[PDB]
Amino acid sequence: KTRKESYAIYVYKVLKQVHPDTGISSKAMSIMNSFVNDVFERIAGEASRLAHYNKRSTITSREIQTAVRLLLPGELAKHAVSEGTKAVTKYTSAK
Amino acid sequence: KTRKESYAIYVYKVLKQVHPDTGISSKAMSIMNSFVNDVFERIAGEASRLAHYNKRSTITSREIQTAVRLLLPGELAKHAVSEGTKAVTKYTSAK
Amino acid sequence: KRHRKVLRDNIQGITKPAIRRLARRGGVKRISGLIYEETRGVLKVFLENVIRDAVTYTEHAKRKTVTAMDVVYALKRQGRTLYGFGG
Amino acid sequence: VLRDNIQGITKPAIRRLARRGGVKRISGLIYEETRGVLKVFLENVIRDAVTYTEHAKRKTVTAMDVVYALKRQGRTLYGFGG
Amino acid sequence: AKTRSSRAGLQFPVGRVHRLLRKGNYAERVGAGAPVYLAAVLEYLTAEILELAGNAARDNKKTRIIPRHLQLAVRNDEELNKLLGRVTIAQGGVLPNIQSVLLPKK
Amino acid sequence: AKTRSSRAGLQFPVGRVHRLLRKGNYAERVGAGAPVYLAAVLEYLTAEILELAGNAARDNKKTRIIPRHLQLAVRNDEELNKLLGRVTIAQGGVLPNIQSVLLPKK
Amino acid sequence: PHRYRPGTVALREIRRYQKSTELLIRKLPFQRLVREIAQDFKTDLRFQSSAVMALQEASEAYLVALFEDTNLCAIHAKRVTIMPKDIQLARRIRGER
Amino acid sequence: PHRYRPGTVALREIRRYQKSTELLIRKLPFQRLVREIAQDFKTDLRFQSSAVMALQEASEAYLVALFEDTNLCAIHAKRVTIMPKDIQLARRIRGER
DNA sequence: ATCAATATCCACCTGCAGATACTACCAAAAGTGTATTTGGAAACTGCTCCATCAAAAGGCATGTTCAGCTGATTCAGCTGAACATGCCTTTTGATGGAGCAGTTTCCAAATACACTTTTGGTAGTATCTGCAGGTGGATATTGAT
DNA sequence: ATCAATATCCACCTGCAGATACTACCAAAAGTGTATTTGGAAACTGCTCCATCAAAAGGCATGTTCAGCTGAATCAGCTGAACATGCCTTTTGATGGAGCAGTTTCCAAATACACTTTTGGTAGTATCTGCAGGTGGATATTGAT
Ligand SMILES: [Mg+2]
Repeated sequence: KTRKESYAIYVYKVLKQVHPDTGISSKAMSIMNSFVNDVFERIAGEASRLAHYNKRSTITSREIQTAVRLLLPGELAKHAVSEGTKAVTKYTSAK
Repeated sequence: KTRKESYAIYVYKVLKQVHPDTGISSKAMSIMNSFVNDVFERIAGEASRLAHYNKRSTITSREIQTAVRLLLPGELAKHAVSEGTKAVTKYTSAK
Repeated sequence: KRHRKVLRDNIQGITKPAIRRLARRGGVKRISGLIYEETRGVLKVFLENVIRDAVTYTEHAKRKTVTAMDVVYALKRQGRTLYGFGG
Repeated sequence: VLRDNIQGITKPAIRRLARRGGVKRISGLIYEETRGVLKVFLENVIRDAVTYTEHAKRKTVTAMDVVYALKRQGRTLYGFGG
Repeated sequence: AKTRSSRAGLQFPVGRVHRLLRKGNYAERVGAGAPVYLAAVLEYLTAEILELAGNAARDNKKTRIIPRHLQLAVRNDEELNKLLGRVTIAQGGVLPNIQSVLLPKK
Repeated sequence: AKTRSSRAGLQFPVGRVHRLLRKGNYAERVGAGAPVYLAAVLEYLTAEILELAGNAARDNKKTRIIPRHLQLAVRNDEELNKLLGRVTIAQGGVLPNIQSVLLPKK
Repeated sequence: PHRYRPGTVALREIRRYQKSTELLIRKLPFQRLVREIAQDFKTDLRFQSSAVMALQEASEAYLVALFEDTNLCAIHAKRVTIMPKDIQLARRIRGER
Repeated sequence: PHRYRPGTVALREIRRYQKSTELLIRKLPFQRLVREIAQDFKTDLRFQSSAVMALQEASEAYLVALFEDTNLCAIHAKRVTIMPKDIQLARRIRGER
C-alpha cells in the first residue's frame, strides 16, 4: 500500500503563516507540490553541473547559492540568497 | 600540462573511413568535438531520467535506446538504433 | 474480447464552436473561415509529438497503460511543463 | 571626440548583420533598436558568465564561463570547448 | 533531539531534502549546508506564491486558494512569470487582456 | 589484451565512454552494453555529419573541411537541422536565401 | 426583431472566456482523437483518465497561447481577422519551424 | 557619371554576406562594450581572448537570426523595410518579451 | 534596340599559416584477473480503476441575412539608398606582469554503520463548510430612431 | 438624446462535494552516536597569455540628391458574425474485469579492488601543403539613352 510523499503539510504550514484564514484546494495543493519539485530539480541540476565544471565531487551550500543566482530572476534571487544564507548560519550555530 | 582529452583522433579516423582524401581544420574539429560532447550529454541525460522514472539503479542499453528514440528525428533514430544494436551484438559474440 | 470500433476522422470532433471559444480565450475578435482546418492540422501535430514521446515512456516501462506521468514527462521533454497532474 | 561604447556598434556594422539576415531595406530607427537588443542580450549572457567566474574564484572570464552561460540560456555554441 | 529543520528555523523538511539530493545522483557528496540552504530557498519561494495567491483569492471574495488564484498570482508578477515562463498551470486560464484596436468606436 | 572498441567494431572509444558514464552521475550503475551502444550512436552521427560536410567541401572545390562546410551540411539536411535547431556553429554563416518579394522586377 | 452588431457578441465572448478556466473542447471527442492518434503509434493501449485530461490541459493552453501570438501577427498586418498566414508566421517565429 | 539604383547594392551585399562567415562587428568596439557591461557585475575583470570571441560569435548569430524573423514580420505587413515594430513583434513571439 | 561602366568570373601563381607526421615519455587510462555485493526478472496474487455500457442533459449544425472588413487602386510626399575620401579609429604586432593552473599538504567534514527514537503517510470512520449553481429581481449596456 | 431589448450584476439560498477532523497504528524515515576516509582549501610559484601601447592599416562619418517605398484615402465586393431553428451527441452514474503494482524469492551481472599493459596527449623538433590573395583577361549585368 505504497507511501507517496508530498510537500503538502509544509506548504500548508507556510500558508497558515501568511494567510491564517485562507484554505487551499487539493488541485491547488497538487500544483504547489509540482512547483516545489520542479524548482528543487532545477536548482539541484545547476548545482550538479556547476560542481562538475569545477572538478568537485561535493555539492555544498555554495553550489546551491550560485545555482540560485543562475536560476532565479533579480529580486527573487537576492531574497532567496538571504533566506538560505541565514538558514545555514543559524544551522551552523545550532549544534 | 594537465591532460586535455578530446574525440579528435576518433573523429579523424571516421573522417578517413568516410572521405579518405578529405582533411579537417582545427576549428571544424573543435566543433565536431563539441557536437560529440553535446550529443553524449543529451543521450546520457535522458537515459538517466528513464532509469530514475522506472525505479532502476542501472543505465542499460535499453535506456540508451529509448533515449535515442526520444531525442533523434525519425530516420536518424532508426539508423542510430540499428548501429547501436549492431555494435552490442558484435561485442557479445566476441571472445 | 469480441470486436472493437474503428477510430477515424476524430479530428472533426474539434468543432468550429470549440475552436472559436479557444480563440476567444486567446483574445481573438474575428476569425477567417480557413482557420478551423489550419487549427485542426496544428493540433494534430502537437498531439502526435506529445503522444509519441508519452507512448515511448509507456513502452519502456513495459506497460499497456499510458499514465498521467508518461504525459507529464513527455511534456517536460518538449519544454511545455505542466503542473496539476503529479508532475 | 568622446563616444559611448554602444555607439561603437556602428550603422554599417548593423547594416552588414541585417544583410546576412537577408534584409534589403532598413529604417533609420533600426540602428538604435538593435543596440538596445544587443545590450539586453549581452547583459543576460555576461551576467551568467561572470557568475560562473566568481564561483571559480577567478578574475578572468574564460571561454568556458561564456560557453556554459550560452548553454543555459538555450543558445549552445560549438567551437570554443565543452 | 531537535530536527535539522527547527535547528535552521525552517518549516520545510531538511531531512527529506538531504535524502532527495542523495538519491538524485547530482554528485558524489552532499555538504550538510546544501539541504539547509535548498530547503530555505524552497520555503521562501512557496511563501512568495502563497502570499500573492492568497491575495487573488481575497480579491475574488474567496477563502480557498484554487488553481485560478495561483495563475493570477504568477502571471501578474514579473519575476514569478519569468521563472515559470515555460510552465502550465492546469485549470488556471489566462489574464483578461484585449488588444486596443479590437475595442469599438474610436 | 584486445580493446572493447575493436571488439565492438568501432572507432569510438568504448572504455572512455564507459568511464564518462560512470563519473557523470547518471545512475548508481552502468550496464556493460550501454557504453558500447552509446559509442556506436556517437560514431554514427559523426560519420553522418562528416559524410555531408565532406560533400560540401567537394562542391566548393576544397579538400579541407572548415566550419562553413559543417554549417552547410547541417542546415541543408532536415534531420540534422532539427537535432541542432538550437545550436550555433561558430564561423558557419547562413544559407544563401533571399525572399522572393525582395527580388527586382523583371 | 433585435440584433447586436458584428463584433459586439465577439467581445462579450472574449470577456467571458478570459474570465473562466473550464476546458473549452468537449471531453469525449478529445478522448477519441487521443486514442486514434495513439493507436496509429501502437495498438492495444489503454489510458488513465488523468492522462487524457493532462493532454487536454496542455493542448488547450498551447492553442490559446498560439492564438494570442496569431492575433498579434494579424494586428501587425493592420487587420483584426486572424488568417492561416498569421498562424504560420507565429509558428515560424516560435521555431516550430 | 554612373549610379546604381536603390536596392541594387543592397541585394549585392545580401549575396556577399550570405556567402562569407567573418564577423561583421569590429573587434575592438565590441570588446569595449563587453567590458563595460561586465563592470556592472564585477569590477577589475579580465577576459580570455577566446571568451570575447565566443561572445561575439554568439551575439552575431543571434542578431542575424533575429533580422531574418524581423524581415518575415515586415513582409507579413506587406513592406520591404524593417522597422522597430518588426523587431518588437519577433521578440514578443519568440518569448523574449 | 546600342553602349559603356563596372561587377563578376575563372585560370594560373605562390608564401606561409596552419596542417600533419614522428619520436621518446611518462602519467594515466584502459584492460585483465578474483573476491564480493546487489539489482531486477519471474512468479504469484491482492485489488485499483479502466473499458464499457444505459439514461439523462444541453450544445451543435445549418441557412439566412447584411455589416463592415479586406484588399485593390491610386497618389503624394517622406525617407532611406547611393555616392566619394581623408580623418581617425581599429588592427597589428612587440613586450612587461597578472593570474591561472599544477603541486603538495593535512584536517574539517565527508561517508559509513548500527541500534533508537520520531513522524509523515493512510486508513477507517466521523462531522464540517465553502461555494457552485439556482433563483428572482434591481442596474447597465447596446443599438434603433 | 429617449425608448426598449437583453445582458449583467448582486444578493440571498439550498445541497453537497470536497475538505478538514481523530483515533489508531506503523514502516520507514530521521535522528543520534561513534568509528574511518578524504576532498578541497590553503600556500607557494612557474609560465602562459592578457592589457597595454607604437606603428601601421584601411573602414567609416559625412551631406547631397532623388528613386521608390510607405501610408493615407477611397470604395466595391463579399466574407464572416449574428441568430433562428431543429435535434444529435455528450455527459453523467452505474458495474464486471484487465493489468498495475506490491511483496519475496533467487541468480546473472556489476562493483571493487589490485596488478600489468597500453595508448593517447604533449612536447620538442622538424616537415609538409591547401588555399587565400593577387594578377590578367574574358564576359555578364546594370543602367542610361
Ligand atoms: Mg488508425
